[PDB]
Amino acid sequence: LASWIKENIKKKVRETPTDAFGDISFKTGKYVRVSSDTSCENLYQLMTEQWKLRSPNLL
Repeated sequence: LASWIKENIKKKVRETPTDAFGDISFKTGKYVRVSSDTSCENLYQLMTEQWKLRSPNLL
């Protein structure tokens, strides 16, 4: 699961792979370290796959 995140997401001036973060609590909340240079549809696939949210009605 999160190995896909560690593959796709990247640490970034040398594009290295990321750290593949998880969830927190201090209920709960999730968190992912991405870089500023990530692809758009890659970001959509990550968001709607791993987090897996429904279609929102308004932003």
